Amino acid sequence: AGWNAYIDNLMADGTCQDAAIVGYKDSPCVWAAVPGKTFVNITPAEVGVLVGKDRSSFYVNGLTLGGQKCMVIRDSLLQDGEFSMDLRTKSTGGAPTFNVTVTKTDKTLVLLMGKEGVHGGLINKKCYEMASHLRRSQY
Amino acid sequence: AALVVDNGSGMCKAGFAGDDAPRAVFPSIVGRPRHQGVMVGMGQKDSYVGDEAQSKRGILTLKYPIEHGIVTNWDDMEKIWHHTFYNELRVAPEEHPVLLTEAPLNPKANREKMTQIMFETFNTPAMYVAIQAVLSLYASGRTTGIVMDSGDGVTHTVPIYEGYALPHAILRLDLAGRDLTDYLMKILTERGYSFTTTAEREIVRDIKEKLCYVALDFEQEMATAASSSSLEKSYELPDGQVITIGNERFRCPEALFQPSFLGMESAGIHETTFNSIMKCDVDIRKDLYANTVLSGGTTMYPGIADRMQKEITALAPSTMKIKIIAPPERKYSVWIGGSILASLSTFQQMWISKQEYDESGPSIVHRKCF
Amino acid sequence: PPPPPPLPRRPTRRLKQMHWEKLNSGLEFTFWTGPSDEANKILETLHTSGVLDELDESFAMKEAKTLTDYMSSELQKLFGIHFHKLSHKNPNEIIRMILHCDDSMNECVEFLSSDKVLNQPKLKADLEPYRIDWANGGDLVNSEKDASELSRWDYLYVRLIVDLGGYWNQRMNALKVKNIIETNYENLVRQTKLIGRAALELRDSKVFKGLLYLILYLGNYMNDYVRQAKGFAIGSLQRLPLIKNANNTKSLLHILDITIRKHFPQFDNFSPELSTVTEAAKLNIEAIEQECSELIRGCQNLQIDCDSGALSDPTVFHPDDKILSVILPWLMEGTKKMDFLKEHLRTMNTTLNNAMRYFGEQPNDPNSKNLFFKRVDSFIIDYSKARSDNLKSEE
Amino acid sequence: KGLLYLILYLGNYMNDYVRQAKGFAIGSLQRLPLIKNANNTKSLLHILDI
Amino acid sequence: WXAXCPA
Ligand SMILES: Nc1ncnc2c1ncn2[C@@H]1O[C@H](COP(=O)(O)OP(=O)(O)O)[C@@H](O)[C@H]1O
Ligand SMILES: [Mg+2]
Repeated sequence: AGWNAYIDNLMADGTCQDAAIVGYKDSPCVWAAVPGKTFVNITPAEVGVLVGKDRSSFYVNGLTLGGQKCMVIRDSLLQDGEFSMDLRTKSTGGAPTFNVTVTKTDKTLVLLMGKEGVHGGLINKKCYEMASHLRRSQY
Repeated sequence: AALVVDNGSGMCKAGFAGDDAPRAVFPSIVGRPRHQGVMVGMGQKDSYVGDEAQSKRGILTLKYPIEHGIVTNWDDMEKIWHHTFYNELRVAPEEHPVLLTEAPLNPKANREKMTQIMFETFNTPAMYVAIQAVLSLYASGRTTGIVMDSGDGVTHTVPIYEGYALPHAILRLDLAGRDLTDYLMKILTERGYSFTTTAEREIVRDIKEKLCYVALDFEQEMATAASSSSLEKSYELPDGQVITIGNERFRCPEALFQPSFLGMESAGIHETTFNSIMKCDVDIRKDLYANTVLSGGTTMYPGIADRMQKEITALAPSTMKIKIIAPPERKYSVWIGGSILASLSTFQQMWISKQEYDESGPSIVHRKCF
Repeated sequence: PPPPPPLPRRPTRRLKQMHWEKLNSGLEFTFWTGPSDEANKILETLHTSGVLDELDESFAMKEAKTLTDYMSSELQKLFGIHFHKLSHKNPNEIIRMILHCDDSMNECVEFLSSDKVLNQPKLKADLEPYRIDWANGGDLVNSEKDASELSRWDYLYVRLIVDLGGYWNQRMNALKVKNIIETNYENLVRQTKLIGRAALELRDSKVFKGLLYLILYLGNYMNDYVRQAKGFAIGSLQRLPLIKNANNTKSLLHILDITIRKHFPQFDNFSPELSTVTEAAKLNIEAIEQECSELIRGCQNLQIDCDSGALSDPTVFHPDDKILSVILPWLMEGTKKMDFLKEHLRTMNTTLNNAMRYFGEQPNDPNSKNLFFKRVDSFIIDYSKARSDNLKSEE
Repeated sequence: KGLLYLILYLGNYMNDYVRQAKGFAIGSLQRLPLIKNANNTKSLLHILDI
Repeated sequence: WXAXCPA
């Protein structure tokens, strides 16, 4: 209930500054996201890249997620057991960079990017947990 | 005090967090006598490891428990660790967390296997496992770069970035020190010296460490070596025999740059360094070139740094600058970086506890310490 | 969006836990489903056999033995990495040696020079009440704000970054420029001398002039009457390997090697005569010129800083801060270094330029200014391979 | 099958109540040698033979 | 041999 309430659950600990849920089936669209932030502006084309059959093209120059440039760390979305993705934002002029994680469920994609100085493992473990719960709910 | 133990194909390193040098540095070998014992009452041991095995290596059949990175014998691997704690370090593991290292692109099979033998046989209170390549540049004082990791078993090229490994960009090359030592003996027989057994395999290992060096120009040096006897050097065998090598000083190390000398289709580390950095992103590629680092005992050859700098410069575009970082302490860089990592105050966060392992089981390591 | 789901006999003592992988999915088809009486007699047998009792005694676990920091979690990792050599020393000891600008931490000062440590707005607000107004009065801004409560690295950051931030960036600039100059002036003079010598040698070489005249005279022979030019650029020398004879066995430059050897013994081998050109082709002129020009900009920027900048004011300086006492002795000598390098920089530019018009090309084209010795070196190796192939085939 | 049933009952008594499963994969046999007693002299398999 | 065996 209340797709936005998950975002509140995502922001309970304050270790992240952006969080979103998007349904990647049929026409991609955001179901709940932090207003005014990065994750609210996800385009279907970016979703198609994330779930596309090509798992090597995003290694040449990274990819964009909501228009913000980010680099690929490890890709395990299509592999059973984790269904998780790791990204790090790409910045210019020594601007702060942040770790980005994406977990793939049956119907949804869960996206978390943490605040400054936050280790990716903390961001990954949370997104895996709620993704694990959400798949147990047949979504 | 947290133990930092560095298992390696050739050498095993152990010490304490915050120390500037490993406390115990002994060979990673296991020995079993091939002859029956006739002198009774001595209490001669069944298996011999480390320096003591090296001391009496003549009457022992030395075996490397780890070959090509993969551990081929899990029963011997604990014994050298058992000797590591109680004998070399003389410390009880029951009250100290211990640090071990893992290899790039390691199969998932091993990673709980070390986990399931430490929390049970030695019941260490806490544990953490990281890449030896990641710890290499940590000792160098940088967090982003590419490491020219070469050792006794395997070689890996890891373009690290904020201390997070890139699995797709990891390139594995099978040109290690053991290969060169095996290549040194097959070319040393040209001078009438025949070393075949495993005990004398250490002898040639000693010879190349002292006499072999990297030549800047191969074609120029063979011509000079044939013309003059200046490059020839004399080495002393433990039996008192005197040997002399004329051109093998620069020929054996050259195979690291010309693998076709060994017959391997994969080319040298100079292109493999260039090959790996081609896989990374273009924008980050600027940083990786200028913070290249060398690591491992294989990279100890004199004149190796300028030779690789010259070759990759031709491979690299003329616009780019190449800065080969070769700290003289890079022999123990992997060990020192671990001691640095263990000493961190924030390092207590990603500990794996004995209690938490019990409910989580062996599988916790893949997600806790990754 | 669709509706969302809800939000998220026994032993007397704890013994060793033996974990397992469980059954794949469920025991839908496994023999575990079958409740055979063969398994039933096992359960009663173990309850009677003296096995479980021994299990309690032998396999009991060895218990567990388990055992206000505003600073960001990531940053504590970085500080311990670089200042590892000083772990045994208190914050009061390490705060003192750093101000001495000693040789032992010429490397650690670069780490605190990074943008990561400086660009931390949130900590600067947090440690601001703990700052001491050293600019005037030298007293704590707030009332008590004890510094012992702060952790080991927290004491250092506030006393070094927040406290001295007024001249911190200025002081690091005086020290960052200190390290770069101390090691590059020796090599930079070597690089500019080689380029100037190489340009003069090429301009003052009759052998290089003679071969060009021979090529021009031969070239005009096969060319048409309407294209009988009396000169050509250096970059036109690459057309010789691109011309082949009827059977493609011998190229135009290959005739030149045997023509020179048979009739022109003076032009037989010019590569040993002119060697500095080849080494000069391995250096970038614009990159070297920019690198040296960076030194003067830093030097003149330093003069206005020590004399009239933040470094000029000594009131904000701590008494145990010899940064003023170390830069000033080098200030006179450093001015000498920039004057000599400026003279060498002008020497290379004019020495390259007079030899630059001498062969018809201009520096206005940036590629021509850079790729000047490369084209000459490209012909040197091209002539070398042509001679080597000619000698090997005939012999 | 009798061997498999025997070790499973030993493990169920051996483990916690929250993890008292009634089955395991064949690949689960590998942890018998790596579990030792107090003095590391004998393992679960060593005492199993007796 | 010289260094090794008898040959
Ligand atoms: N001075 C030297 N010259 C040449 N080779 C050396 C020198 N010192 C050590 N080595 C080689 O380095 C190897 C040590 O490998 P090591 O780095 O310990 O492997 P690992 O990284 O797996 O621990 C030895 O086998 C030895 O042959
Ligand atoms: Mg190694």
